[PDB]
Amino acid sequence: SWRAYPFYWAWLPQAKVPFSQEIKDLILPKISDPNFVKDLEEDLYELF
Amino acid sequence: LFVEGYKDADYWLRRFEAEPLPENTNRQLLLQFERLVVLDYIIRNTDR
Amino acid sequence: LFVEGYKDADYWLRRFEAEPLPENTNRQLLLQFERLVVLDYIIRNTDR
Ligand SMILES: Nc1ncnc2c1ncn2[C@@H]1O[C@H](COP(=O)(O)OP(=O)(O)O)[C@@H](O)[C@H]1O
Ligand SMILES: Nc1ncnc2c1ncn2[C@@H]1O[C@H](COP(=O)(O)OP(=O)(O)O)[C@@H](O)[C@H]1O
Repeated sequence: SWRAYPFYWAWLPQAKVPFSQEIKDLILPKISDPNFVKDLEEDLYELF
Repeated sequence: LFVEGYKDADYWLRRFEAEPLPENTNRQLLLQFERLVVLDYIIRNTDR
Repeated sequence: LFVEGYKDADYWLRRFEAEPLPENTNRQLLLQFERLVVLDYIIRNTDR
């Protein structure tokens, strides 16, 4: 159920603000890069 | 001097109530707003 | 690692509703808040 485990911060007024340029710049280069994502799964596997 | 492309402040303020602004722009709005406040207070505007 | 002098998020959140932050601090808070959104979303926290 989509109701089951909410992200509680989603109800805060702060959660209504469009994402900044700062976060787009820090995150998009990384998570839109298939290599980066694959390294991540690697690092996680290694730990798990 | 006539200025071009503005709307009544309330038109936008209620639109910024549904869509909040990106934080950077919002910071800019507030910076401008403070200047409005300073002006109207020193001249003790009667009709704002 | 232990970190010093933090508080429950909603201790401060409730206080910021009462007495709002200066805009520069508030921008800072949002910048941080976004990093929490990214983190919680990617790992899909079930308990935040
Ligand atoms: N400097 C300006 N630049 C652009 N638009 C203006 C300017 N001054 C007034 N307006 C617009 O034209 C109208 C002029 O009315 P206002 O300045 O309130 O005087 P009055 O109410 O005496 O007509 C307003 O509705 C406003 O939207
Ligand atoms: N690294 C840390 N630095 C400071 N305080 C912490 C840290 N980790 C946990 N705490 C505090 O100690 C309490 C217990 O920690 P934790 O086990 O992470 O939370 P919970 O009690 O919800 O399981 C929390 O309420 C939190 O405020």
